[PDB]
Amino acid sequence: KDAWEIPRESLRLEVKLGQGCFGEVWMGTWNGTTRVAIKTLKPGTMSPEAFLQEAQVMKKLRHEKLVQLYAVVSEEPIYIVTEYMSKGSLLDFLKGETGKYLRLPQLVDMAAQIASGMAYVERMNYVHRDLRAANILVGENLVCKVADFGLARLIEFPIKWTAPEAALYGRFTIKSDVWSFGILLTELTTKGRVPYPGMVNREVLDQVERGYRMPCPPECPESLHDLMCQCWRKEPEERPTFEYLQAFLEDYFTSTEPQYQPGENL
Ligand SMILES: COc1cc(Nc2c(C#N)cnc3cc(OCCCN4CCN(C)CC4)c(OC)cc23)c(Cl)cc1Cl
Repeated sequence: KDAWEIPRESLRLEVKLGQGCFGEVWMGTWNGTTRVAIKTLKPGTMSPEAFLQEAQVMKKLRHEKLVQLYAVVSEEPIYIVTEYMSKGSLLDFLKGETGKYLRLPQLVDMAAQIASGMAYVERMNYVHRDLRAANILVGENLVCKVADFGLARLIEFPIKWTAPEAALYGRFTIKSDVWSFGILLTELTTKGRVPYPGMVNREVLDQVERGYRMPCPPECPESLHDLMCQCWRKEPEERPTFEYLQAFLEDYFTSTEPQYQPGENL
């Protein structure tokens, strides 16, 4: 065991946030001072080793725009402990009561933050492999953080968010994350709508390999849809870096859309 271990007794669960087929997620407190999120093991439901690989990844990654690992407890019951993101997933946020008030300036900034965290992922030679709005967490002041590193891996599957070469041939790279980032941009510009509306998984894969790409979202400026389409280039190496994405989105309203006016929804 390493320096991430803590004593269970210093963890107290309070408020339930969700369950799955491996355990649960609770709000809670740490050493009676610090608000945390705790992720639990339904003890015999899965191999605790592989249940903690999500923490092994989080130990190595540390960035302001990635959700921070706080501690692990490697003896049953088992926990992972992280900072607490007050507004939950970005997906829920966008669909929620606030989502409708968000306009393009806020959505591009959020996407800029996510790109910033992924740019870090990029230069660390990792791939996330599950980038999408459901796996971005939100705090106050519209802070967005990449989360859920379950499938994340040092570089050595829902087709809607996954690049083709990765879904078909298992070729996951930082460039298939770039693809997913392009899909995530349509989640932001639609306030959370599922991609490829009205298409089932098979139709998505068939159409995407046939060159089909989602059209420009209502009120989304074409320059932002260009960006999406660059993220969705057939050739992975011709997709932009997270470094380009971050800088492009940070400067967006001066360098690309200086004449932007708000409309009905964006
Ligand atoms: C601990 O370990 C892990 C925890 C997580 N997941 C979370 C992390 C992290 N990280 C941080 N913060 C979280 C906050 C949540 O909900 C906040 C309250 C919801 N409300 C919506 C309605 N409004 C009005 C009140 C707020 C939440 O809900 C499910 C999950 C969280 C992941 Cl993904 C992986 C690991 Cl290993």
